[PDB]
Amino acid sequence: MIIPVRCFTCGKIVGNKWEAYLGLLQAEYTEGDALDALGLKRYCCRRMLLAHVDLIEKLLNYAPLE
Amino acid sequence: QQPMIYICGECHTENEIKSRDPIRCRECGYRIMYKKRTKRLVVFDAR
Amino acid sequence: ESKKGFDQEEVFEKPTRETCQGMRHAIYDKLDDDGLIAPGVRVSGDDVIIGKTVTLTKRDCSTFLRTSETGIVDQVMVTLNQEGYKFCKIRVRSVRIPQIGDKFA
Amino acid sequence: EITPDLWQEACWIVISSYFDEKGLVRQQ
Amino acid sequence: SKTYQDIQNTIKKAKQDVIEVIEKAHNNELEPTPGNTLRQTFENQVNRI
Amino acid sequence: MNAPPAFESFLLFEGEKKITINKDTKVPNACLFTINKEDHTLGNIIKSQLLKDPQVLFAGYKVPHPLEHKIIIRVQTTPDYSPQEAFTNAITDLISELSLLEERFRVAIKDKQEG
Amino acid sequence: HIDQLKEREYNNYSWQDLVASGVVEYIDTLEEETVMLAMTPDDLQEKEVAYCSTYTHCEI
Amino acid sequence: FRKAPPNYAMKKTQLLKEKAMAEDLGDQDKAKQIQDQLNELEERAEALDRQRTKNISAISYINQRNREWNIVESEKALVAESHNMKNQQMDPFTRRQCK
Amino acid sequence: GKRIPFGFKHRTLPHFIKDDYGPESRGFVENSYLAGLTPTEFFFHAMGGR
Amino acid sequence: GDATPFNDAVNVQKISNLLSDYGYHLRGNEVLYNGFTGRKITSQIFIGPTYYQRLKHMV
Amino acid sequence: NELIGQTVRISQGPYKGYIGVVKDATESTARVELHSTCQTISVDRQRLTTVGSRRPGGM
Amino acid sequence: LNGLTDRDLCELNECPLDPGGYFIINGSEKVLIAQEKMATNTVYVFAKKDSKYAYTGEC
Amino acid sequence: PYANQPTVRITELTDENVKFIIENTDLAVANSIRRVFIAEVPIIAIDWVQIDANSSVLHDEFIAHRLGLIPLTSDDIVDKLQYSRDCTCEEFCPECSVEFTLDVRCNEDQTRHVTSRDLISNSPRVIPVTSRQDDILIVKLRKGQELRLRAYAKKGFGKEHAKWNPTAGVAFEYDPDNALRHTVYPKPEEWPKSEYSELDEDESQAPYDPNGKPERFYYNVESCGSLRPETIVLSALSGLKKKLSDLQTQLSHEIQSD
Ligand SMILES: [Zn+2]
Ligand SMILES: [Zn+2]
Ligand SMILES: [Zn+2]
Repeated sequence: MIIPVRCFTCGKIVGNKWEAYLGLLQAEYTEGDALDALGLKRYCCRRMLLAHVDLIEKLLNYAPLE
Repeated sequence: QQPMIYICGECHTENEIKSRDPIRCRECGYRIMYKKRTKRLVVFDAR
Repeated sequence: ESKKGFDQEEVFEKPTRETCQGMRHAIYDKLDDDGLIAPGVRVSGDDVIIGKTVTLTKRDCSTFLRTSETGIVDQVMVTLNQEGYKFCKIRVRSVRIPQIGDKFA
Repeated sequence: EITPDLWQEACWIVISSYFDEKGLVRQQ
Repeated sequence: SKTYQDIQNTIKKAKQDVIEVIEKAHNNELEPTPGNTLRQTFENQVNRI
Repeated sequence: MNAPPAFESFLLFEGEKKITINKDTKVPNACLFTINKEDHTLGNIIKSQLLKDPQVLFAGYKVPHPLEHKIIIRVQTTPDYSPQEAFTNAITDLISELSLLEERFRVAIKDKQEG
Repeated sequence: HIDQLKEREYNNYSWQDLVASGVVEYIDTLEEETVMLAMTPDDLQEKEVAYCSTYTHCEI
Repeated sequence: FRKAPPNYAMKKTQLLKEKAMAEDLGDQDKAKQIQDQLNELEERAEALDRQRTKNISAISYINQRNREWNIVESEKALVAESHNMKNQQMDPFTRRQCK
Repeated sequence: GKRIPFGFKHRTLPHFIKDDYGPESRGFVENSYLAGLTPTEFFFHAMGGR
Repeated sequence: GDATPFNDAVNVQKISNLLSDYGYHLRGNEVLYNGFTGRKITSQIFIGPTYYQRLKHMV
Repeated sequence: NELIGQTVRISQGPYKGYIGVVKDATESTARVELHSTCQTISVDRQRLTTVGSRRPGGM
Repeated sequence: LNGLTDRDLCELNECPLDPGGYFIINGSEKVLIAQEKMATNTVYVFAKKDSKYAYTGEC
Repeated sequence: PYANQPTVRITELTDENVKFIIENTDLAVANSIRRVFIAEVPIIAIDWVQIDANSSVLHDEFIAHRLGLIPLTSDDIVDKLQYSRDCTCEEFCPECSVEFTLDVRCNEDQTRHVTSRDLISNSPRVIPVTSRQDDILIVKLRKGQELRLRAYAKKGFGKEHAKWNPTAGVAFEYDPDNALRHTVYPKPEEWPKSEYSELDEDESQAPYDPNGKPERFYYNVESCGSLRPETIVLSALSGLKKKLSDLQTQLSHEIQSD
């Protein structure tokens, strides 16, 4: 739903990389070259950002007010 | 002297409902409406 | 809540160890004077959720949490049903860490 | 002109167009 | 990868053996086993192969 | 609901002893130390340190159940050496070695940092 | 059709044009008993020792 | 004295305005309803883009382009398949050849 | 106990041709689970596994 | 990755050749160490990412 | 009894700083249902301190 | 909820991924399961051996 | 019968990881340090969250959980605080805790990224890792939703909860060429070379070396931000040495009292 704070396996903070990683993919980087420009080497940490599906963007569409 | 305040569905306006009242919003007219959070102590273990 | 008969009627009400005759060993002050527990309130098994009385003085007829269920009250909604009776749905949430015995496929 | 061995990319375009047009519960 | 070759050869010899049983029966030379019809002796030769 | 609280792996209850020596009766000069609220971190360094002692004839450790936080260390020595002092000397020098490893790691840091 | 169909949702070309243009067909089970169906299109409609050479449909 | 598009009555008013336009056989009420409905649709779509102006707008642009680069990466892989057609030997795959 | 039966008219699937007794046309799976099964024999393997 | 069923382009020699370009054993095995003693396990263990589910039958 | 049904806060020992509502109290101990975890522990009655939950100004 | 765009499914508190296809009857979603039967209007010659009949042309 | 004289050699030191080599030690001592890096190294982490208003789309416990996993720079504090269960106070102290505070309301029209910039601490030194690179997203609020809470950070280690685990990943390794044959390859050439392999590209594994023990354990300790990667080490050595000294005191009491 929202990017986990840490990689489940490793312990490494991946919570601050979802916006940076969606911005690099918007730029032109391929998805494997975005993941190490962010500094994610182990493939344990790399599936946090590849596999993440962001649902909170859909849950924010249901405004309580306005 | 607390009147049991509800929040409308479609309006999001607090209404005062005492007993023996119709549940309807004081505006726009809405039959579904929800209750407010508690005032007690909510303490979690960030765990 | 309903009109059970001429002499019988249900109503959302905190029962009291004074008038409500049938009455449980429970904590009724967890629910507020509307007779409905409020969101954010920790509950447990056989805590009173919806206080309800039916007149005979008054019997207790309230609904309780399922034994060993243990959540936090998530949201409470109040409305009317086709018959125009007050009708509420409470939902209770319960966080489940994966302990042992849990099935994974 | 025909479509050859470039065909897995083309077998799935007609599948995607089918599922845009008809959902999954169209038979109901 | 030598085993793969050994296996592919066995399987091709087998698909070939059943083709000849099919030819024989298609030209009426598969004589029935004494105790079975034709479609049972045929199916038996095939399942043996 | 039957989950034990997580501080139960390191916090000692009221009445529990940290460590508990029991003379073993099958062989002469053998003891069993039972450490509470410990695991393979402390049980493995002591055993490997005791196997360096030439006067130690047996050393081992087990964890009887992993849901329970207790290890047993069985030491057997030669008759001129009690296992009480084998276990003590296996800690004194394990400490001296960890303290020396700390001094050396510290000077190697301050030489790596600008050096 | 592949190219027009790749540019759908940019104009308005869709599955109904593939059906109307006479490219795909809805065959069903009592009629499926007299089709001669190929499983993939290249590979079953190429040229070898013949398996059938009279295919009438092909699977998507 | 309270306006009807404030705030959450927007969609319900949209369907009810369509119902009020459809219930009428008079063209004047239908045209007044069509104008009111187009104005309400534009106001609501503007309010909706302004709230989605940030951080949802940013992920729409990335998804729109990720499927775009998949339709690009697919065709380039297909051309790579067509070019690597020199010799296909290796074992671990089989296939039927009947009659 | 038999081979895959002629469920359509004289053939086992619509891909094969009428009166085909060969091994592939009646259920003989000739791949392994490591190579994977062809589409027809995925189906016959399921008919068997049912 | 793509795991459509009947696909002719994917097989295990092809996946294995890719895996060995990222510096792993081509068959997915790795050399694990014991977590309790630290010593290597003499068999190489087959580790990699698989998608698990969590079924609703909690205890 | 006296404190049954009141919100307390465990103020010593391993559960320090943990909030719950007392379910059953005796002269010595009490059963607190903890607010975060899904559990009812039995704590000593002197490790507790009442916190209460009230509103003023009632006008 | 028909032909209705995606902002409006969300303004009515709904999901645009809902397929549809079910009824609400007293606030329960109910599905109608499709029932098969025999084709009508068609002649089928069977053979029950567990009776007095060699053949039977149902229709 | 005595101790060994290990030697250390830092090969790489950055502010995110340390690579060192330890020589002349037993495998048990070298692996037990590895475990002390992961569990028993104290660190500060939010552990008490009182939620005053939460109207986000996330839970109440989803916020508190995501707040416990935010790493806070513990670096010289963490050795001055006390554990909460040992502070002789009632309801947290500046001497056993650090107080945080988040108050966010989305009033604008765009969505709000509640990040860890919003967590305001009361000590200037224990802050979330923002000092000198985005911030750990906590929620995203819409127009009108909010979050007020206050939270408390106390001291702990990774044996209670993983939130108090100071490392990203510890990469222990010894004997890169299979010289001891502690692992036995069925086909030793399908195996890639270690990073540390003093072996040519000709041969596959070192020839078997019958009498020989492990030494030269290669480590690569990577921090998560909370402690500096050479303070994780200097603290694991002291934390282990302190477990042992405590065991020895309790032992001498058990011996003299028998
Ligand atoms: Zn990781
Ligand atoms: Zn109303
Ligand atoms: Zn204190």
